[PDB]
Amino acid sequence: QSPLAAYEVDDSTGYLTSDVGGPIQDQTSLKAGIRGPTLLEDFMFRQKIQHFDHERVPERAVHARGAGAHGTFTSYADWSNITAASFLNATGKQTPVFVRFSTVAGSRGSADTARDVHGFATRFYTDEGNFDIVGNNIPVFFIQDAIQFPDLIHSVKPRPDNEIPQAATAHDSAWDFFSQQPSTMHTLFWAMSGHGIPRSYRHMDGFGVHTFRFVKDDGSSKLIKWHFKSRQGKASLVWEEAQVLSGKNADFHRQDLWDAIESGNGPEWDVCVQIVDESQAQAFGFDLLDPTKIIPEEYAPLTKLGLLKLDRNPTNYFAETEQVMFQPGHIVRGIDFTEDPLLQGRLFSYLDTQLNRNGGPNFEQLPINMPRVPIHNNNRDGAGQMFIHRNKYPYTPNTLNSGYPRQANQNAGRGFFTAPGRTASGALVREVSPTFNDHWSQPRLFFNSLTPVEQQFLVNAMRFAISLVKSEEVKKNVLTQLNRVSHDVAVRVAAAIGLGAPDADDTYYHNNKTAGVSIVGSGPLPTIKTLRVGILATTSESSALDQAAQLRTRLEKDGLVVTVVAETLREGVDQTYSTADATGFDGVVVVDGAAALFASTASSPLFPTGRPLQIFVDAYRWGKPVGVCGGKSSEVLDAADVPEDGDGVYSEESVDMFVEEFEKGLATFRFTDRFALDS
Amino acid sequence: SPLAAYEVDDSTGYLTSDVGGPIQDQTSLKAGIRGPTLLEDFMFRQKIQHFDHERVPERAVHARGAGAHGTFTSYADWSNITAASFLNATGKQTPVFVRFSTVAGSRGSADTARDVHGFATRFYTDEGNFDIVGNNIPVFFIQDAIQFPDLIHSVKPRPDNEIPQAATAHDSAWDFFSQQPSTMHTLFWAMSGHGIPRSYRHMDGFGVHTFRFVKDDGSSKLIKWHFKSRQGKASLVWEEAQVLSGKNADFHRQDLWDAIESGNGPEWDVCVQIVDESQAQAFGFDLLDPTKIIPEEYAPLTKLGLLKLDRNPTNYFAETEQVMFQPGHIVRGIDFTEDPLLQGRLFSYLDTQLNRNGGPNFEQLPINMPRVPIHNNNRDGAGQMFIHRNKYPYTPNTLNSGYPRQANQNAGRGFFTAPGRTASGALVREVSPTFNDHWSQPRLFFNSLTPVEQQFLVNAMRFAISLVKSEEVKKNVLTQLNRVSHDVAVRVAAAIGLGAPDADDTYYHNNKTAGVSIVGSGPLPTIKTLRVGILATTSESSALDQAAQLRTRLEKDGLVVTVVAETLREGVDQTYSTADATGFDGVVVVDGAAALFASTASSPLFPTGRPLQIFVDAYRWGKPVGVCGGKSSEVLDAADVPEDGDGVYSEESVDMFVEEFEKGLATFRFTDRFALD
Amino acid sequence: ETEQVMFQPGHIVRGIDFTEDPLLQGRLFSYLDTQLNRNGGPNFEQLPINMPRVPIHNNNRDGAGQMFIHRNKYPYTPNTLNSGYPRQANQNAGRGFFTAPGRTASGALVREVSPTFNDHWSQPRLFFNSLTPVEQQFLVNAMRFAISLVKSEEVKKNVLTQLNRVSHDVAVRVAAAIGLGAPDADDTYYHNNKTAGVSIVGSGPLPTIKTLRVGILATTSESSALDQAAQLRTRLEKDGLVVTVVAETLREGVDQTYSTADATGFDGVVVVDGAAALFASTASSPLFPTGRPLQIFVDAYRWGKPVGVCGGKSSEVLDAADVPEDGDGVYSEESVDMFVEEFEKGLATFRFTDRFALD
Ligand code: HEM
Ligand code: HEM
Ligand SMILES: [Ca+2]
Ligand SMILES: [Ca+2]
Ligand SMILES: [Ca+2]
Ligand SMILES: [Ca+2]
Ligand SMILES: [Ca+2]
Ligand SMILES: [Ca+2]
Repeated sequence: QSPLAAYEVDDSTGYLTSDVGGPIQDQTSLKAGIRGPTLLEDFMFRQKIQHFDHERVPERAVHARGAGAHGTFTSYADWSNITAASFLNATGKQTPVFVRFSTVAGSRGSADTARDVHGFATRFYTDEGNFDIVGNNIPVFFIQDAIQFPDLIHSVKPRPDNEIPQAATAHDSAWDFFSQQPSTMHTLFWAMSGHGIPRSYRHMDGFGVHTFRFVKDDGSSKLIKWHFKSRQGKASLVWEEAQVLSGKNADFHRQDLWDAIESGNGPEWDVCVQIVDESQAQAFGFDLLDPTKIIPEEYAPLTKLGLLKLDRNPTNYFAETEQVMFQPGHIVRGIDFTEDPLLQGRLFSYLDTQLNRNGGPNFEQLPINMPRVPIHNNNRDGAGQMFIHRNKYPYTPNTLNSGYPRQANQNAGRGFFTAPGRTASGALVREVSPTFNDHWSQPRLFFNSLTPVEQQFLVNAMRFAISLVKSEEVKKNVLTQLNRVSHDVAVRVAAAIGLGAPDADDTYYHNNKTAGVSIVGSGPLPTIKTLRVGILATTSESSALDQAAQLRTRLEKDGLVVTVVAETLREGVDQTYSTADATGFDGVVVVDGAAALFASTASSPLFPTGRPLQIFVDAYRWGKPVGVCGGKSSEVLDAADVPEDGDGVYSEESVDMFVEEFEKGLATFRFTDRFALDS
Repeated sequence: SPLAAYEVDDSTGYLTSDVGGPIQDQTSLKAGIRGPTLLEDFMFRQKIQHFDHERVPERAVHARGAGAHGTFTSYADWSNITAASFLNATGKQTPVFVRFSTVAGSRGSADTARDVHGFATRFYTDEGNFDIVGNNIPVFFIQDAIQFPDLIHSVKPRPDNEIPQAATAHDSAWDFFSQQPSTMHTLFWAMSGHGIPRSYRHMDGFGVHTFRFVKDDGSSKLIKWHFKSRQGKASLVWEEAQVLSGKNADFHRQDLWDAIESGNGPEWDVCVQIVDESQAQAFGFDLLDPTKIIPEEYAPLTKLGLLKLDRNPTNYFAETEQVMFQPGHIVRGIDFTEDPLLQGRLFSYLDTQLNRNGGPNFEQLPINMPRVPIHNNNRDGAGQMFIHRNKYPYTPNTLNSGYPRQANQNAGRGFFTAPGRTASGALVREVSPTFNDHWSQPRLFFNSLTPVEQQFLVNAMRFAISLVKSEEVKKNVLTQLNRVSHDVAVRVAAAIGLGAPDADDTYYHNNKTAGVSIVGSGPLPTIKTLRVGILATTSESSALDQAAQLRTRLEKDGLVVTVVAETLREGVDQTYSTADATGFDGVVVVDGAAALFASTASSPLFPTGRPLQIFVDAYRWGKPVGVCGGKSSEVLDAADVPEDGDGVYSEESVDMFVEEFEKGLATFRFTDRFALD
Repeated sequence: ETEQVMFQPGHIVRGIDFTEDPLLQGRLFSYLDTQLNRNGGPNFEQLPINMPRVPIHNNNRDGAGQMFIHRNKYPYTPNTLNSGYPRQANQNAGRGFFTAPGRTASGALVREVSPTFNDHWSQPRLFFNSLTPVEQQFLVNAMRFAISLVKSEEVKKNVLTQLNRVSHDVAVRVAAAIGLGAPDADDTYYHNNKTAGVSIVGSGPLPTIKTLRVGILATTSESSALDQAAQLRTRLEKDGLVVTVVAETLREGVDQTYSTADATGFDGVVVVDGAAALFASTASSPLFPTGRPLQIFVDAYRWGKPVGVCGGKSSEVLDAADVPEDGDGVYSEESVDMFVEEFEKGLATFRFTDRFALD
């Protein structure tokens, strides 16, 4: 009775039919003789190849690369005291959800592990209509006015003469826009942090970005920010790992999410708001209409409203994930917009762009887009009309259908209503509020709030990206804008590109910090379930496979995903060295029984030269917990040049001691002492 | 410049709407300075509507690709074999556009996937557009076009989760291959170096199908198209291709774009095998079967002319994305064959452009327009650009004096079906038994590779099949491989912990054919455009001096030189942080930089061990590597590279270094560095 | 339902097959293709009106507006991973469609017309011979009307050349209206053969008069005219005729005003004699155009319809206001029962063809 159940098609049995139920074959063309030309009258051929010919639809203009899952939202309380929203109106109230995660710049097929902003779009199929929160993993946006979105996106997408390159943040046009449009600095700093390369969709947060309104039935309103706070904790890749992972497994994030749901480890978020009074719009030292600013948690704490859990994978990716069409216009009674000029223009874009993707106006009829309550309106006809409307008088006002459907409003049929306190006053202007003009304080706040090695990673990400800018003018302009946020950042970045930084300009410099934005500083992960352990073994020593089988039992107990790697497959071995890479693991364990594979002179026609040692060395250099289990453990760490007294290096004869130490390393997740800092 | 009439210049002027009204586009119109946005803001809505509607559907296959403009030059008057006007005079020039592609990946997927590749050529001929829509592999997976969706569904990502984008590395692909043995020949090509070509410039193009050449006298001959690279044939190694897919997803489009901008526009000899109609079933297989090659030993290549790509697009979307190729774009002098794969394609490419273009006037797009007049009674349709003067667009008419006139064999240089063509028999959905040998030609191909090449193909199969979860699919795969070669089945089986079935010698043989080996095609005929990375340091003025000296002598011979160091300055192209061995065809270390290669070396400016990793990766992937300056053993010992190794260079003299190294770049890969079973 | 219904000759079932009719052959392509235009996407068979009433089992997927959620994640043949489903249907399994096995093709691949198609004129002449004399006049008259609106003298000459090959008599009679000479007879394709079942005029009386439309022209002037109209309505509605009572103004038992009424609205027209006064020169009123009541009667008579006057007073510059009382399909009775019994025969005759002039 859910529109998805009714539309499920089972092909587990039966004879092949046309789309109109006529049994057919589809394996040989109809020909004038056994070596003859194909006949036009072969309808079986044409219906099949026409469908194939038309399978593709336009990719999303942005966030083209992504993956979705089904789940549930459960309210923690009756939130009537702050909003009329029905999905929040009772303790334990459950609403089905669909979520799609994404990058922003890359086309379909682009790697998940690009450095990019990420999408986090949540549909609540509420009992008063579909409500979408179309958010990002970063709480601030590049630009202050929706009319600028094509300029931003044209600048970060590939240069349009050759469609090169697919590196959003690593070409001239992107840094030209960033340096010419200083609003971009706050999101740029977030994108150059580990938030640009999250470990998974499950290990990042969701943000509505915009200030919205909570509207009560009495018509009063408060200003809110949405925060979806991950229960898996926060985690990043390191860049040099992200680049290899983009080649070895372009599907890493979609596969991570799919596997977590299949294993009963469906990811969870606390859905939260900051709530402040209308009178505080300009009280925090910036404008709450400005989507380049966060409200520091010290000024306004998070309230937990409910639990978001994703626990079911799609049946058909195309029908569900590709076709889901989100809109901030999908709003419900008890929520209202703000005069954020970015949000304001979004409302137009998402209704319009679905005409491009769907090719017709009836996109809300696709099962994934349908609501879970009756539809009563006078919308008619259009390509792909799937309803048969009984009301032959679809106009208001009518007597011939007894005045149905009835208007809904603040006082009728639980209508949506605009927050009745809202006003507008002044000239009809194309002018930016001077309250929006501080582009550099919050980037500085964010930078101050990261740990020293985290600041190094961000500087290194900028050194990497800006070094690939060919224009000396663009590079100069970039250092000018970076210098307004932090002289130190402009100096350290200028060092990698052989330019002089501008002289300190302390206009926007400050020492303030804010909790909750650091990944490095966010402490050990609250759970290690789903984390990936590579056990490097060998088929040559039956001791090595026993060591591996004993580590496997002890690690699988704690919900770790264990891969035993050997030269060849056999029972208890999951993967060959040939297909194995350190990007596939959160921690790597060598069984000392396999010590001979790590020799400088080790060679095999079954995997590339040096593969076993490369996995262990890559894992170590990328900051992961690594260890040798067995007794000649000290022996093998020398081959690797991996110091046995190293933080996050494990060397035990006992399996139980090895795992107990190693599992703490997985929770630590990254050993940041292995990364050099500027002097 | 061939599309110069459609070009729009925005180097000067004030922003306008699409209807030439000067406007702004940086701030929304609002009811007050902190007000909501007005619906009456047409500047906002026209700009965002355009943005909202930028995207068109990607191609159903070959979504990932890149294109360039060029010229075709005929070597001769080919009247004696074909009426084709573009081939009718020595030196006759015809503009071309080519698009290269992979097959399975979506439009943002890495260039260096393991896959079949497309090679589509449009000839804008003086008798209409002629398209050869070819691949870099001369045989196709399937014998009947009706099977194409089965093939493409099986190789594309699993439709519940759209995982994985590794076309040849999931259960569904190997399920199809093992149940549809026609796939074996193309599969063996895709598992060879032909699946990971070094560039578009270093692969051939093939029409795959037998076509006909038809003379003005109506007589016909059967032909195959072969576009033979003048750059020579080259592959990546898999271990390299995987890293390159992450470090530079754009590697093949950038290689082509750079080659054209540097005046190194790639060249192909456009060739044909020509055989008689009487030889359709004479070579031990059916020329209508697209899973079979004519061995060059049976029918030699005739060179018809030169294809040169020498001009990049102005707008990628308008030119490369919007180019709509069709095998139905045929000219007088060419005809089809009863190849059931070709027959169905003729339907598919006319139909699929309705999907991409969203309307029927896709031939009116600048890139799709012909360079000669259009005279027909096609009318109206969404996006009609033409304003037709003829108000009587019907035949037969008197009110337009019977224009346009019907063109045929005898009048108006009409296209005509080869008049010797017949059909005879039952109307059947039956496969010709002449198509039934799926395994001999796969064995021919395998037999025709060098021992190291054979190892690479076994290794590609071991990699891919080891990722198949189904034990029943892996067994069915070994049953099909075993019918091509027991040795291949045993070597693959060893990787996956299964027994190969007993030898089945029905199709086994020791025949070989020339021209299908990459390793066997000898040194490259040119090293121009090949990439030399010079690893230096800013910490030693003399390291930079060595690098500048090496640059001057390498650039003289047309090599693309990248000097790498810790930081950028005059004469340093890239930092260690952005550098990778996938970036170079050879790596040189200047001995002044030897300190960077110590196990102890550490910098906040690049990842731990990056300088030595570039050297070791380059060595391990078979590239020419060396140390210039005389002090070589610190670098070579840190790398575990032997000084006496083939393609390992150590010279004090820059001149002697470069002469040796340039020989290495021609050899291109040192195959003695790969282990054999 | 109606606008979105998407018909195809390629919608065929086991037990039916095509022929090599080159018109049919090309239709098979057109109707699958044209639905992409109308629907804007490839899933037009999923529209309710186009859906079948039996299960769909196939590997068609995706496309704009995809409504199905397919469970089968291995939509290729041949497969083992979905156990080889869906299975191939053919002559010997799963009730597959199959091409008629006796069908063959032989010869050159040709863009040539079969000479067996070349007689374009015998069958036109067969059709023309099979029409009644008045029916032949109607057809001549339709050609005179249409060809008289052609401006090109050359096209008009070419038309008489082709019509002449069917019938010299047709070419002569059409030529007379357009001021041209018919070309000399050409008897290559002339014949006197006839076939049953193609004539309308010759197909005899209608097998039922249910739904046929009777306009009763009355007046609000005379409560007796409204009483006549009411008794006529009761007696006509009993036999399933659709009755419209017409008067100057609406009220109980009046369906339409003279202002909206027209002879095209009726298969038969009855005037109640209580309304005789409206059928005179006098007949001016701000409630309908001058002459409207009589025009409905005169139009109905001129177009061959059964017409009459019920109540017994028929002459009263009523019929005399135009038409003959002895006319076939002209009725005059005082008795409502006798009037209706005569009138219903006239509705079954449907058209009185003796009212049209012949060449
Ligand atoms: C706070 C700023 C923004 C955020 C957080 C944001 C977030 C997103 C997300 C998550 C998606 C992908 C939804 C999915 O998975 O299907 C998306 C798609 C899109 N966004 Fe935004 N966006 C922002 C600003 C804008 C602006 C200013 C515009 C245009 C003026 C815009 C236009 C679009 C369009 C056209 C799409 C494709 C929508 C579709 O095809 O369904 N976005 N955005
Ligand atoms: C010998 C076998 C084949 C070869 C060599 C071949 C080659 C190609 C190439 C090179 C392209 C990309 C053209 C471009 O760059 O725009 C392409 C696209 C395509 N091919 Fe084929 N193909 C083959 C068989 C088939 C078959 C059997 C079908 C269908 C029955 C088919 C349907 C298509 C479609 C629908 C596209 C997208 C075309 C477009 O969007 O313009 N191909 N093919
Ligand atoms: Ca650029
Ligand atoms: Ca980080
Ligand atoms: Ca309102
Ligand atoms: Ca699969
Ligand atoms: Ca090779
Ligand atoms: Ca459309």
